[PDB]
Amino acid sequence: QRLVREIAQDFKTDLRFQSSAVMALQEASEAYLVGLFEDTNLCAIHAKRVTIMPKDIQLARRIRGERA
Amino acid sequence: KASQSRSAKAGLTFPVGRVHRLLRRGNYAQRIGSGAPVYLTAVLEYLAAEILELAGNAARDNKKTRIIPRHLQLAIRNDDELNKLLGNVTIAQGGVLPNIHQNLLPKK
Amino acid sequence: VLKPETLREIQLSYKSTKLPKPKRKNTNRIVALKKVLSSKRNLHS
Amino acid sequence: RKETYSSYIYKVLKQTHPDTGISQKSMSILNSFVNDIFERIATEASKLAAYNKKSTISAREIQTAVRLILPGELAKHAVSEGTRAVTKYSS
Amino acid sequence: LRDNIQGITKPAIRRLARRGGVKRISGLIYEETRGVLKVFLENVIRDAVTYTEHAKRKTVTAMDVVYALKRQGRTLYGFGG
DNA sequence: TAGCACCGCTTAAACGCACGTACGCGCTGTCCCCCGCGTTTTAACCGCCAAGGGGATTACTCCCTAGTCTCCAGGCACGTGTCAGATATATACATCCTGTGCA
DNA sequence: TGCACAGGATGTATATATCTGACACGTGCCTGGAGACTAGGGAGTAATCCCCTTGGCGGTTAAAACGCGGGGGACAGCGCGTACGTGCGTTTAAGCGGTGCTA
Repeated sequence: QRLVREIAQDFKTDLRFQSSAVMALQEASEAYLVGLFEDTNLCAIHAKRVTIMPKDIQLARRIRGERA
Repeated sequence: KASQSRSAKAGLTFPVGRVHRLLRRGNYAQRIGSGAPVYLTAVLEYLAAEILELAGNAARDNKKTRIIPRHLQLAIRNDDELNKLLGNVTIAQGGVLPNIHQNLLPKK
Repeated sequence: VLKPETLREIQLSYKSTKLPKPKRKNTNRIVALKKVLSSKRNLHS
Repeated sequence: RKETYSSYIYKVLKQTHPDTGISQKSMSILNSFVNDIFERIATEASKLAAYNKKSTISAREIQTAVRLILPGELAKHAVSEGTRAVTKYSS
Repeated sequence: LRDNIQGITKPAIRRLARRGGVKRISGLIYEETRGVLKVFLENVIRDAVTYTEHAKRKTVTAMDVVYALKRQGRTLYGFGG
């Protein structure tokens, strides 16, 4: 809630939130992050390493196309 | 005096009249064929029944009488055609199907 | 599996038997005699 | 007043499994899913008609749309159920 | 409000990755994860806030969040849709 | 009336730090397969020989269809009552204390 | 002298009951179906004109295929060094419910 409050306050003055909105934002964040993490896991596996590394996430993003 | 709903005439539980009104209000076309709302009601009822059956099977196998989002996620992710249908959809508090890559396990 | 209610049922079961007569003595041997006849412990014990 | 499919979902569920209960969260999930898939089919129908330049959305258009959206086996079952509904309506 | 990018902590990233089944992790992962989360949140929040401001509004409702996510193609069920 | 703010106990999730160990990287030799290249084989078009078939576009002509206003009377939604469950606390002894009469 | 038990003390798993959630049954309003009017978009009808294969055929060509050398790319081993895993003691502020305002 602190992070979302800060980001919204940076984006727009004097905003308010619904509690349900903040909860939905948390749920969506967790879903996206778990998807990203599993993609990173598959990437690291392909590298033949168990230690996931930032490049694995970057690759996941590129193949997904969030930064291509 | 007495009358019977168009849903009963079609033999559908979903409110075909409400579907017809929602279609009309959605302004999707200037003219709406009377067969469109019934057809929509039928397909929607079939999909609802299928998903509900899957959820109920999940509930029974979990041995819990009340469907919670976990059960819905299990059902949706299991049925591969629905899984591919809804791949961009996330279910609140649904969680994920357990999955471990073989090479991560020490053995067996 | 055994309780004082089992003792009460035995007291009710006492009505069938009629012959035996009591006596008195005290020693630690008699204390152990009471102890075996008051085990109330199962084969698991 | 506000109206939702929740009651109809509850009805169909009870038809499927009498002894089974359902949470409000799952009820809302199902209501949102049916609303979404209705919207999807309606948009597909609209787009098709627009290309065909047909002013009337008939059951036939919705049928083809349903084949488009749904996987082949699910599409076949959907079309079969819709046609059965049409036949019962014809009575 | 300050430094809240740190507020996510390492252990939260740990638990989330644990859900992802990762057996082995690297220290650098946390910063990258935070950056990714930051840009994701920024985009979702901007979309939601513009959805709100349309309606001559001041409170971001769950409808604004869910429809903003729908516009990003991420579809979310169970919050009154 | 749902969000905001301050109170103020209660943990427990974060954190610093300690030890190690198994994992990632650097470098090894191996060997097999896939590039650079040359020779043979196949697919494709030109011109032969000029079309008929049938398909998509276009228009006219009803007529049927559900867009429209309207009444009838309802069945569906909003709410309260009832029934159940999870929580709460007496009890019938349970697990024992302890003066003192007995061996 | 030390033991046996007569007389008495905290407790508690067992048992009886009180403190919270969810579903079904009652009201009652924005309705959904129905009756009749309506017309112009859909559908049935009829060209009509244009684009699609005929069909295999030889004489060619450009691309495909096949063969070969080899050399360097992939990759299985592994020495080793460390930076994440597991396990403490310790702190914070995340969670809980509560009181007062309001936008």
